[PDB]
Amino acid sequence: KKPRQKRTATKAYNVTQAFGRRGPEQTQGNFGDQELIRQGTDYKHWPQIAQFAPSASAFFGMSRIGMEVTPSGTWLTYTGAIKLDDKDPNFKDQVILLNKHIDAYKTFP
Amino acid sequence: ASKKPRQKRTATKAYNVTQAFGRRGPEQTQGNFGDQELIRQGTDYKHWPQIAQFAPSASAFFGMSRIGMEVTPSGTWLTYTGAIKLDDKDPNFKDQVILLNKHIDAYKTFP
Repeated sequence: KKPRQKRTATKAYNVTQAFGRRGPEQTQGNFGDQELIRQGTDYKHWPQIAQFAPSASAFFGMSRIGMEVTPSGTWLTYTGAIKLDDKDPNFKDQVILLNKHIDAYKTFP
Repeated sequence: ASKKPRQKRTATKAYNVTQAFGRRGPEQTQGNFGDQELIRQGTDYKHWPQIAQFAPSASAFFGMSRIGMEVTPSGTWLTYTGAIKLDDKDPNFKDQVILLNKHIDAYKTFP
């Protein structure tokens, strides 16, 4: 039922079904290995990924936001960067986990 | 409120958008969203719910976005880009668009 931005992926409604196939196009998402894509927020290390996701206030606070109002459709666009905390004892594990999921689709069979 | 990682911060009247997220401005990775009133008020802005409806859930942030990782002299950064489609068949559509435009780059019109 829900607008795309408010969906929560799970094993019953997975990342592909919720957000489309992972791929190279500007309008496709590129994040997730095979296990994350199948499990969504059921994934065993989801809480470690979700720690980087913005609050509603931070999404509107930190990002560069645009509006593309066209004859074909309107899109709110967003871009930004979130600094990892070097001095967090889990930093090395975070780097590893993010490395596993970013562009992982490139290697799928 | 200020204890939290930046991306989990919640701006309010007591801890405002400038305080939590820095001054609005034109540079990449500097925020550009908010007029004087939203800036002061954060999530106490009367019309915050009509804005927040466009913010993504954590699953959708990682599901919809293009994500990168960049290692620079300033540290390690998780970068992101994406776009959320408005429902142009919703009777509230033009209201929504007016509300978003009112805040996008508002900072250009004041010191």
